[PDB]
Amino acid sequence: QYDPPTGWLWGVRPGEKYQNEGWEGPFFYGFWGSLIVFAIAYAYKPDTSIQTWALEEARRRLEAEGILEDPNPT
Amino acid sequence: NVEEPLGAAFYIAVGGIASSFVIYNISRPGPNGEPSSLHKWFSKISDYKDEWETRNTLMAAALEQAAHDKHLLLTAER
Amino acid sequence: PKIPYPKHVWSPAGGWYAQPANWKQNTAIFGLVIFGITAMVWKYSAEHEVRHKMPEPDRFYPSRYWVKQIKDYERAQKEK
Amino acid sequence: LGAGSVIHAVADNQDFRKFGGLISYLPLTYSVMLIASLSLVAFPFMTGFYSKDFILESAYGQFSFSGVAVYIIATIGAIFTTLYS
Amino acid sequence: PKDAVHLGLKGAAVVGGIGLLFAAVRTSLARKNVGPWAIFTRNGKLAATFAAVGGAYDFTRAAAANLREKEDWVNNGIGGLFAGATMGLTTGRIPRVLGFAALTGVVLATAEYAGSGLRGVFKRDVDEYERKEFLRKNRRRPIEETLAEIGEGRGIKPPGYYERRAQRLKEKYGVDINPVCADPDQ
Amino acid sequence: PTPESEAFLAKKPQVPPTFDGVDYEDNKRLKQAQDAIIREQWVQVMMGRLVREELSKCYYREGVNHLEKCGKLRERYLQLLANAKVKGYLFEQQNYWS
Amino acid sequence: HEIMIDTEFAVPVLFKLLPFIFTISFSVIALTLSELLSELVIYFKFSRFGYNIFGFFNQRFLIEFFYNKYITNLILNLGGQITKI
Amino acid sequence: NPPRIKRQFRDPHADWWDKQERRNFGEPVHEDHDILGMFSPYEYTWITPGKGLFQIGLFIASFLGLCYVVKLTYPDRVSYPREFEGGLERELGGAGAVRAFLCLDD
Amino acid sequence: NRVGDCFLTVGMFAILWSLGNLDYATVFSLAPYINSNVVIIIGICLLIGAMAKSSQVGLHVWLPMAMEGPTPVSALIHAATMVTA
Amino acid sequence: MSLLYVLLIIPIIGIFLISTIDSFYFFNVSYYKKIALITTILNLIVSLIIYILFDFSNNQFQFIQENLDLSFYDIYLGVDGVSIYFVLLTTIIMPIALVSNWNSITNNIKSYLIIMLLLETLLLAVFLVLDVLLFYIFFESILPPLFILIGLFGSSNKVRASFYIFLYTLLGSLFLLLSILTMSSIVGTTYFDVLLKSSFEYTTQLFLFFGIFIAFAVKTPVWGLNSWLLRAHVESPLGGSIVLAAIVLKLSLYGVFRLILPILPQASLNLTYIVYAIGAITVLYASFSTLRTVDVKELIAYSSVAHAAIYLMGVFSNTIQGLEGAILLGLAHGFVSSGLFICAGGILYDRTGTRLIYFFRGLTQIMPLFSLFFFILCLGNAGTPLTLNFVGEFMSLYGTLERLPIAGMLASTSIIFSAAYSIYMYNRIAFGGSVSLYFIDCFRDLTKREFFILFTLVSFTVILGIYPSFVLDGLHYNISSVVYGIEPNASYLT
Repeated sequence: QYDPPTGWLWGVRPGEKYQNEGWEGPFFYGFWGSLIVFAIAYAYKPDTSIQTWALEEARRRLEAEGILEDPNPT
Repeated sequence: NVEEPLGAAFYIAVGGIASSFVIYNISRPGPNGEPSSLHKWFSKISDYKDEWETRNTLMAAALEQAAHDKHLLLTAER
Repeated sequence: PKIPYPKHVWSPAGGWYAQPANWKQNTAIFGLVIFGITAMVWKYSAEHEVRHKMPEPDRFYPSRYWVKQIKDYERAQKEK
Repeated sequence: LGAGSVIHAVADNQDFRKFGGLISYLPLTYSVMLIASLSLVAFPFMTGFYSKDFILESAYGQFSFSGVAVYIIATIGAIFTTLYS
Repeated sequence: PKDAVHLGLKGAAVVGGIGLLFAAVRTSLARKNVGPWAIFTRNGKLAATFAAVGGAYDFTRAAAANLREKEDWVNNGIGGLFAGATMGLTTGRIPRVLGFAALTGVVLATAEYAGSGLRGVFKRDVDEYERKEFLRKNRRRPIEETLAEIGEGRGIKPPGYYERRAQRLKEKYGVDINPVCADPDQ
Repeated sequence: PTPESEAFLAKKPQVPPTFDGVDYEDNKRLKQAQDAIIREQWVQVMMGRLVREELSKCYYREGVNHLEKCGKLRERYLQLLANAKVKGYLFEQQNYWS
Repeated sequence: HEIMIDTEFAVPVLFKLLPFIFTISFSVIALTLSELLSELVIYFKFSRFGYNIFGFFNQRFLIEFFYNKYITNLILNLGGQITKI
Repeated sequence: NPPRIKRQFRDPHADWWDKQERRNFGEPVHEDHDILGMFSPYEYTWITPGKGLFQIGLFIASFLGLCYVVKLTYPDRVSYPREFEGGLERELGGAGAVRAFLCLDD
Repeated sequence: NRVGDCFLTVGMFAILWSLGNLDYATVFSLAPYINSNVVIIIGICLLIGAMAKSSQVGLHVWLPMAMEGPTPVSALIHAATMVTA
Repeated sequence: MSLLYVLLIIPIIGIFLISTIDSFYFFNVSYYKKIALITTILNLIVSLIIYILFDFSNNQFQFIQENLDLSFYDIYLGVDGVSIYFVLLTTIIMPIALVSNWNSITNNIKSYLIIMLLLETLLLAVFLVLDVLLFYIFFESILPPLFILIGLFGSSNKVRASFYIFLYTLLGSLFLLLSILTMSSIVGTTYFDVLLKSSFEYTTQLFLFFGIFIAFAVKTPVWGLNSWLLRAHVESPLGGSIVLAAIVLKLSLYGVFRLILPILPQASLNLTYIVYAIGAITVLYASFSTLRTVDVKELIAYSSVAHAAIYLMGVFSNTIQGLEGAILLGLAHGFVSSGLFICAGGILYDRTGTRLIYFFRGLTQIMPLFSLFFFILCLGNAGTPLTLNFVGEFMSLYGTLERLPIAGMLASTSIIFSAAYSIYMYNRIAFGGSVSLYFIDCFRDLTKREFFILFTLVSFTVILGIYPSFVLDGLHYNISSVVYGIEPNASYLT
């Protein structure tokens, strides 16, 4: 035999319900909400890292060698 | 025999994965075309082509000259 | 027998002998979620699995039916 | 896993000093643990035979001091493995 | 070459002369009359203490100079340690002999390296304006100045470093440097 | 060759990577010289990463015969490994040689 | 330093088949020294010499005993010196 | 400070306020109470380390004894080092890597 | 197992120092041409890390203690898979 | 107006609002906490917007504002790659620090909230100013609000703790001040752009190193100078204990990137063996003692001393990997350390009133969620992978090793010793018995507030440990400017 799952999440007994303390709206809609909105906006932030700039040049530098057959024969 | 709801955590985790799949697909710049309008807007607001170099160079010169004046005043012959 | 335990303790892994009355209905829901994203992992893998050798046409190789880097090769070789 | 069924059969005892005669009580358990024991000792023509015994031949096959030395070092290990088995 | 013994008495007399002064002042502030000659009865252990430090400081600071034949900040450190040490022996505690030796030696060493301006700081006798300007606008130094005094290596690999390394390794280990050709071709 | 995109026009250094003949009183020039020094170092290092990638592709392509068919990149990577390293602009900005 | 070809060819036949000989021989003896003779083990477990080597190997070469009092306890006592002194 | 003994050595079967810890409630504690309790390095009480070191040394003596015996009587190699055409020069990495056996000293 | 990972972590540090990466393709393609001494340094650290998880004669004490867990754990992790890492 | 001044003035508006509502309307103390919480989140919003406009490959300082009003002391703000992540971490931590102490602060709530909002403005000014005298002005300005915060809201030994932090910081700083003053005399200013192109004499660099290093050694803190941290991190309220271990400790790590590496290159290279001796001694000594610490708070606090030594050695590596991993380590540490203080000083202490590990045992039986997060938090403190702590630990150890092998080897014993005390503390509290028998009154598990601030902290340390490129990307170009060295064939090109 098995028992049904039990317990008081957040310590709220089955008779009662959870009571808001005052930090919930600011934390969920503000701090967490801003962090999510920041995440999607980060997906559109243009790339500004030194690698992707240097990969482009280094690609050309190795292209003018025996490595990395370039698309155009100039 | 109490029933168990799936619970908000189920939808937060599932919705997070589902939203990530949805957002990532629409974030691509296309096969080979120009980046979408939203990408262009982010570039436009954070343009700063030469804004900071001009402002920074003016500030260093202003504080170079300050230092020369301070040096001339405190090293003045008694 | 069965170990006594507090009924006031909430566990995410269930607790002590936790079997919900709807275990089957929720196992079905979670099994669909697992299958759903496993297929997504399957879709992503088939597109980015890179090989340097092509399997022989007469050989057992179930990868041939989904992975793109050799799926196009079979149709490309079917041109002469 | 075969031993695990032995501990489960008895009241979760794990001491040899409290077992014996269980062959008539655990016929499948004894048979599979006997098969597993012959492969561990490398009884000929069994799964474990083809693998471990070939390391011993390779050790002497390397015609060096260390190889022949550790063929001896491992042949006592083979002897005491049979004894615990 | 200085007379450590002749100097030591002078240092004891000067510092210990101040000891007689505080001994005489402590005598005058005594509530119970004890007599004029009590300066050397109970107050003697103050002037004797002070002259003991002065001789201990001056002799050791002079004696250390003759051992190395160079006058610098360090000579006052050793004299400070022995002046501090001798102030400890009056107390009678091994922690206190070292605690005072630490205090007096570091204080007296610090004022000689810095050249404490109590008697007056050094005179530049040069244009202060050009000393500031020269230090501020000197922005590139020849590489020989850094290399001779931070060394070569540890990420400081100037041009020609590898050839110098080959010669340096040859004289110390006697091995010709020649990395492999890492390629079947050529 | 691959044409430079608008990304590789804004950040492309307009000045040779040297501290020679530069007036440190010109803040813009000193910074541009500092930038150009850094970009050159980063390109040589990213040249290692790219070459490292064909050597990786060659290795799994050849297998047994990688020790005799992938040596062209092994020197090319090893040369870049022994030479390319981001070391900064600060040592050259303070010392001059030859 | 490949030894595959010599292992299959250079090793004498006796050495190749030796572990099988040593396994049958040492397994019947273990059966013979338990339910067939079975005193010799008890004689050995109470022989003064056999008592010590029984406890030397039961206690796992005494390695754990020396690990605790010379490594983990020493690390624990070093901490005590730093916290208190 | 009470005598410094691991709490391993108290009676498991005694009446304890904390049976798991083997301690009574008002019981005085040592300044090393943290590393004297039940959850702490076990104290092996088989033999003194002086004798313990001796017993390990005999095993080292036995192990070295077998080493000497094998060294005195171990067979010579049976086959000549395998000859390799060209010493596997190119396909073992060229002259910049180690080669195989080819007409060298034996 | 962290005492092994210390040497394992240091061994990877030696690989990054001498090669600039630690991908298998880059490490193994270049290995024949690398200094013999750094290979010894790298290999020793790999050996000490492998010694702990395969519970060899130095870092072995954790393995028999691992039997405190349930028996199925002892089969999957401490008999056939994790110790073989 | 610059967004950088918006960062500084928002918490001052909150101070003004909190102190003035009583006049505008017996206001409920719940409103001030909502004002204080909303103020910190608005500040995070500006920081997230600044980071999204930030350029990862620009050498000029960004988001500067023209002044043209030169006084003797002026405040100039700028942000580059190195300072931006320290700015984001202060803005991310401050809302959590307020929510952490939401119910525990019972008296002087205006005072507690006003000091925290003041500390946010002062701490952010440290990473934003563009002058070395400005840097010191704000590094030492936090002393009065921290002194009053500990004595007003601290524990039993609060007076001694508040005296220890102020006096050690004041003393170490006065040595830093004497060095900063000597530089201003030589160059005529301490503005970054002017001062960075100064090349001091080597002998001057040596005496400039000392004093600056004396200061940062007391604020790192290194072993033997760390008595203030154990007194003040433990006695401080949970919110102030979070700020002290997540942000205050990281001012000296960021101060090496402005005051030591770019202007004292030769001295740093020559005196590295002193630093690595202190750092390796610190790792060993700070680890053995925290094995024997019986205060759970003092044990979490003093493990920070052990991690602070690791990224202090990585900041003297002269290696782009060590320098970056040092920032990653100091960034990851401020996540795990914040969570552990919540677990110990907030969750255990508020339920039991005691910090003694003797009274705790087997809390997994009663608190499943606490053991879940407290285990991931102990894995982060032990530098387990899939955690940003591992990446910072791993990268700054490689730099330390590549700079001085033997010092990096000795420093690399923290893989063993940090795991030694993180799991020993875990197995004594969460495990190691059924439930402590000194608990005559059964406990409640994590509340929603306790669950969210912990879940947020383990989220940052895990996402950034699976994709550390979020921080590493904007950090690569600017740390390239703080390395000292050249190649024999990649320098002086013509």
